Amino acid sequence: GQIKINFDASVSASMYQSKMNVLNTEQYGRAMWQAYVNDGENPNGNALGYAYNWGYNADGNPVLYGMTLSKYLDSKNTMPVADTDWFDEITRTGVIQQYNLSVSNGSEKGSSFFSLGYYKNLGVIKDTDFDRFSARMNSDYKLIDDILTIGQHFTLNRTSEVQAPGGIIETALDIPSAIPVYASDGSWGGPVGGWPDRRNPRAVLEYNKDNRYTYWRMFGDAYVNLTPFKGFNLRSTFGLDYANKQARYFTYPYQEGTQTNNGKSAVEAKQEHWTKWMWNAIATYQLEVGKHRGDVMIGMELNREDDSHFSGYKEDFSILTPDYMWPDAGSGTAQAYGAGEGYSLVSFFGKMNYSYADRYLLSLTLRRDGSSRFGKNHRYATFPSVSLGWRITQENFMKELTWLDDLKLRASWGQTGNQEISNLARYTIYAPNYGTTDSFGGQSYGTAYDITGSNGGGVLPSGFKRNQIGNDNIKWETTTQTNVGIDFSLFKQSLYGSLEYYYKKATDILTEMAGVGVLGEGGSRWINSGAMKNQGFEFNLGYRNKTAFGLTYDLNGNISTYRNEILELPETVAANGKFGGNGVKSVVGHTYGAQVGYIADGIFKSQDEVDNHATQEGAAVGRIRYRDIDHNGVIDERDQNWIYDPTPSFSYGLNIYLEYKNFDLTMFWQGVQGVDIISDVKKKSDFWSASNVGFLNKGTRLLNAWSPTNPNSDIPALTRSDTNNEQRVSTYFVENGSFLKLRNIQLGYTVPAVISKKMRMDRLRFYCSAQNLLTIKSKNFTGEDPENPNFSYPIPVNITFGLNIGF
Amino acid sequence: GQIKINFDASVSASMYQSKMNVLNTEQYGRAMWQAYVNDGENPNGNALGYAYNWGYNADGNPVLYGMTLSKYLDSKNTMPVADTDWFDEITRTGVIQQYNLSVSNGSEKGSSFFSLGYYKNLGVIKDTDFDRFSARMNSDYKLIDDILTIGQHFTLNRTSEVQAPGGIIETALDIPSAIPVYASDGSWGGPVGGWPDRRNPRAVLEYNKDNRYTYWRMFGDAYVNLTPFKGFNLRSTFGLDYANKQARYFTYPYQEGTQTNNGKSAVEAKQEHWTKWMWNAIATYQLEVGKHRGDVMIGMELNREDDSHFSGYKEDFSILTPDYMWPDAGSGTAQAYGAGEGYSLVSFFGKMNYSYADRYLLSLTLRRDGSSRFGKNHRYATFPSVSLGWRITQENFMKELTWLDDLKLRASWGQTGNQEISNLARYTIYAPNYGTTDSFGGQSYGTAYDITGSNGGGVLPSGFKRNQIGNDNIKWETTTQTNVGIDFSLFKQSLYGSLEYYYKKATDILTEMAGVGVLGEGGSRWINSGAMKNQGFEFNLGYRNKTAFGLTYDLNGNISTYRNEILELPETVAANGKFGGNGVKSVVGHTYGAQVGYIADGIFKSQDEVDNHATQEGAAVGRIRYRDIDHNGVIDERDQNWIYDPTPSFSYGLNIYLEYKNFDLTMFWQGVQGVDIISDVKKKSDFWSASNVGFLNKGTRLLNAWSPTNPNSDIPALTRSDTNNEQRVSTYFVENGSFLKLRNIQLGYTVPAVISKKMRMDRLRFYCSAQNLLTIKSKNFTGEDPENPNFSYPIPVNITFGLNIGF
Ligand SMILES: [Mg+2]
Ligand SMILES: [Mg+2]
Repeated sequence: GQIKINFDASVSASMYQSKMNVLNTEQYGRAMWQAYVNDGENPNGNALGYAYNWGYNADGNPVLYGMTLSKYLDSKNTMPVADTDWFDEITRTGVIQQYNLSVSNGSEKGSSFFSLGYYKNLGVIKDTDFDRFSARMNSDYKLIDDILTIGQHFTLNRTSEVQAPGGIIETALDIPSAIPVYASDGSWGGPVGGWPDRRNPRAVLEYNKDNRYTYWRMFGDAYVNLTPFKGFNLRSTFGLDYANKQARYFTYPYQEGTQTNNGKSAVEAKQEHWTKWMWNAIATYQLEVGKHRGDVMIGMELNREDDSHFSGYKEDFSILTPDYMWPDAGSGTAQAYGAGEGYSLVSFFGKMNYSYADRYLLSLTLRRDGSSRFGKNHRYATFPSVSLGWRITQENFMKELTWLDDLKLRASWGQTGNQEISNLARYTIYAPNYGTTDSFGGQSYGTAYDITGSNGGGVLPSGFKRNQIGNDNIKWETTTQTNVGIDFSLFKQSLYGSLEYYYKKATDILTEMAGVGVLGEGGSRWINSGAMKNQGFEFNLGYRNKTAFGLTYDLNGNISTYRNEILELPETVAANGKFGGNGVKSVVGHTYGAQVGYIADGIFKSQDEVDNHATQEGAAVGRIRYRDIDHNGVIDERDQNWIYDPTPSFSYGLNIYLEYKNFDLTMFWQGVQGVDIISDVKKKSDFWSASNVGFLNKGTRLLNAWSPTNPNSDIPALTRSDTNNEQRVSTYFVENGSFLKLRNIQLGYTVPAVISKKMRMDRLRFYCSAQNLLTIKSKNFTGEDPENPNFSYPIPVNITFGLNIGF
Repeated sequence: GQIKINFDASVSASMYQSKMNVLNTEQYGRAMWQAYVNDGENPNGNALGYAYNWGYNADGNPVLYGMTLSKYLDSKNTMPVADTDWFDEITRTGVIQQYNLSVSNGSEKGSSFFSLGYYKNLGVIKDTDFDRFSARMNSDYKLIDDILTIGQHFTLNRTSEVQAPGGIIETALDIPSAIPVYASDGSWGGPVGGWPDRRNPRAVLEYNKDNRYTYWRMFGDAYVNLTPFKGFNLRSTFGLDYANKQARYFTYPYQEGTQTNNGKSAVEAKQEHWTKWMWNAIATYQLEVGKHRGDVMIGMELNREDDSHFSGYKEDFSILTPDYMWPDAGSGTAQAYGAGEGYSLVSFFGKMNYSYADRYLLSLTLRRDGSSRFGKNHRYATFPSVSLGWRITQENFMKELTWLDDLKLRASWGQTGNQEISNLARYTIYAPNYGTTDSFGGQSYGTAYDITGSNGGGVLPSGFKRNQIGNDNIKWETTTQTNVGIDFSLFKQSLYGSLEYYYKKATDILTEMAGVGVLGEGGSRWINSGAMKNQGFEFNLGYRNKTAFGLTYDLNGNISTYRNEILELPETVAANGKFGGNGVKSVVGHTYGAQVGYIADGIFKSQDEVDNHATQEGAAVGRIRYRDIDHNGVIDERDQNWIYDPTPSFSYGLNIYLEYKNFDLTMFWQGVQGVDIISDVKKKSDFWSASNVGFLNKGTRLLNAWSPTNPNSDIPALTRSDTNNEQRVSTYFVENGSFLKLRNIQLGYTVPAVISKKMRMDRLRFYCSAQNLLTIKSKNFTGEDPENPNFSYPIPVNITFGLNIGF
């Protein structure tokens, strides 16, 4: 019988703390010089306009005395030489702001709830942004007071956003610092001459800045609940989730140095729809007879989702503005795209709960799930569970232990299914694919051909191509799971804890698996392939207690270990290497994702060390010496072994909570100890040449590369050629990825009601919080963030200020 | 403090009662014969396969003895001769079904409402249908009990429909009965040879049957209401109306006799969006001092609507099914379409109500409206009103008249604005229009041209074309309105009535007005053009009374008259004829839509009657004699006068309501007396040749056309040529369109609560209703429905059965 009102608001800041340091224009000039003289080549013959003052020292070893650079990169003086920091140029402080206002009404014969919210992100990446209006409104109505009840939930979201382009950050670390942001006039800068065929990342963002989608989503449900006698309940629910995304993606002409669009201009008007509806019926019966308590429940749930998308594309526009650029206004050619897919799910289920004397618990569970992603012959799968419970401390013989409030012992066994696969997983798919979609450097795989020799100017004849081969025998991936647990609490709920042991084993694992080469186009197949096992230990422990000095602490920890192992694999998949082993060793009996590769044994420091080692092709002074695993006297494809295991030795987490003088302080720490990580980062930071495209910007670790002048370094000598195949899977790319970081720290003041209800307001609280602030890494880790070792940039820190006023 | 529940359900039937009777295969054969011999032509030389046995009578006049027809229409025997009734073939009984379930909850501190509804129409036209799911959910919350209130309304509709093709019915009355529905095998029938180039209407529906749109609409509003002291109120409202329509329109190959697609196949995936948001603030203050009562109110309202549509079109599909036919799967050419438009409205307003002694009322009103459809120089317009009231019977001197409960006298004066015009009304619009949209028989008006002589096979150069000429001086259409009223009630509310008099005059009327020919492409202009006046009389009268014999009657009538007149018109518009006068006389001083034309003076019955009449070109025996209005001795373009006025002499309406033994009977009658109507219907019913396309099916009135054998008939002699220009605007097409019809009759039983609350249900009512059942027309009207004289088909009757159970 109340009416309650909450209002929450906050503003957040997001700032990139660090990044992979990449070479500046002089360091880039120094590095290329070193890679030149390391190869006995005239460094003054470079294609990039650097002029080097150098010579030989007293021991006859290249030393760089000085270097000059043109004012402009090109003879025509349209592009000036720069020292651009591209990462700082395309990033900025993100700012987030949220406001939520809620109201609820409690009444004898019903209830109703209402929320309005707003959320605006100006992303850390320039020319991006995001906003979400939201409204939720729910209610219930007690007819036939307490035997027939009707209700509803509903929410409604409008979202609009300009997403960044994929890989925008990495391409900013890739483009050299000599290229300026702006040309000699005010146009967008770019590469001239031999500089990399990579466009201006800032200019790419500006050209992206108008590509904004508008996303509308509603989802709710309506239900009736019939209670015909004391313990019985019939409930039916109908659900609906309809969203639609709309956007225009604008293509504008560009011509920035050698980069060019010709004069292309186009617009694509994209539309997407997703409608998902759900229905269930459920019958539950509870009953209590002195000691015995029992609950039964049966149900059913039909699910459907229908998807569809489609677009219109058209080229050539007189006026390069969003106002002008609609398909009606284009004068060049047009393409029309679009398709749809869908899936349906039937679900039958039941449960049975029983408890003798709040001392012995037992629960049973049974579920048939059916899914249109399989043929009739595997459409349904049935999954049971048994869960068992013994509350020791309730037992009579446990009377004597007063320092033990609870000691529960649970043991479970259950199966669940995996079904997340393509909606066409089971089909051999032939698509017409005439060749109307963009694609890079070729690779249309179009079926249209000028069979007459016309040279075009019309509809070509065309046909069909294969996208995948079907599977008449594709079935559910089944996971059988077993865990036994011991949770407890001692003293007077001051020392709570739990010790669990789980053993999950997956069977008939589902993967889209590619095909063999000679089978050719569209050989990919959706298959059930082998079995995995994952068993481990979890052990959470807590300590909560006040100090009677004004302080409450509540310290909650968690440490876990797990080991993982593949058990069976079709012979073809094991040599393929999908699950690990890199195509040289089968990963059966090893952990999922473990890798075989060469072992990097340092750097040859003398020619004698080259001759004194098994013969290997690129072996030379300054190169990486790779180990002769089998001792045959040559380094070839067999000189590989297991060199990477993703299994951490353990993973932990500790949560500190303090209340004192109405202040409150919270810290969330999470750690991972003794874990291999594997990365390509080092191919950009440690090599001038470990890359298919030349003259890209590289990391700053290069300037400590190996040299006669610099003889005791892990980093191989700079070179313009990867003759030694140092891009080979090797321990050079495996690093100690152990870490410990503060996910969140947060301090808040709760305003005492003596002063807050001043304002006819119950609660009023201010909080300040910070995410991803601190990280402690291994010394021999050389990346940015060990938890995400593939990235050359970290997660940005967030500072937030907020209030939770509450009437 | 309640909880209330209504449930309404009904099923309706819709059946076309009558239609313009069109010729059957023999009547069509008879008619063409008559038109042949009437022209002294060998009727056996027709191009349609009829063979006629005929000759001359005793007086030497053609008489048809018999006629035969092939078994098949074509020499190759693929199309059999038929007597198809096409109207019966493409129509059926429509059935409608609605179900609505509502629940509301009233509580001290708030309220909430919830409705679910369903509506399914299988239309009277085959291969059409329509359905609407709907959910409404509203609620309010009394914070700061009765000074600060928060609320919300929201509704949500999903609609899906296959619309009929435009003019499907008329084309079924147009295609001759000799063409069969099915070919000799099971394919779709069509015309062969000389038969009209019109496709099979049934086959058109089947090809349309999969073109289904899916329409989602939500609209609601959220408001806060602040009442700071006793009479004051601040209210703000935010509103939102977002709908989106989605569809695929399928083009399938056809080849039915001479009708052909070649082998065309295509799909168009169309998308539309309409988002409309609204915001207002309003401040109201009420105050009462003994006799004086006064109310003031000020406010503001911003409005915006943004629209956008776009599609993708693609030709050529291997599999002619909706499952297959998405743009991705097409192999032919593609087109991309789409655009957007929008408008915004600002609105400032105020009102002032005052009443002395519930004897004298006065209200004032002021509103500035601004609209982005005008330039800054006419953006806003200001509108006032004065309304005045005197309650006579409350006056002291009116004490003596007991047979007079009320006698109110009201008098008003106010202005409102018209603003419904194109969003680009004020612009000179150049569109690129390359020529990518379908168009009939040419008329692309594309700007693309093969300027090089290539003959195509590429993007052509192209340009811009004009759609309309702008108007720097376009302004609001203003309507000044004045009405004085006298409403009353006598005895003891048994004889209620009202007598009103209104005088609305519009100024600066807005029309898209075309341009002169020599100005050419895109000469259409949005202009303010002249003034109109519309003044009339309304007089409603009622009589309600029970009988004390178990019967209540409540009889409510209405009779109205109006006369309309144009006052000023730019000289160019008056000779144009947009508002009337057919380009021969100015309609100034006449009613809107009145027409000048020739006067049809019967039918020449002898050559002497032809010579004895002013010389007119097509004059011959059996033709229409047209009057020599000016007596110059020739019939030419001056022999015209005013021959049509749409003003009815009056229009009435009577409503009967009866309650008796819990039954209830309702009849709604509406009439229009003494009114001209004007129609083209007669060109299909009365002429073999009053049409640009030959050999179409015609009405059955032809078989009473004029002939020597049939000399006393209004209908001119059948002929293959309209030499006499009987398609000229003439009194032949003007008819007495007076009518009286029963809009609705309805009978219902209300179940007495003695038996209904049996079921814990308050009210339970059954009703049966019928729409458009009866119509009484003028004898000298020859169409189907005088109220809609352009159509050759009536409005179908609806029988409905329904219940209104109410807990
Ligand atoms: Mg070896
Ligand atoms: Mg004349």
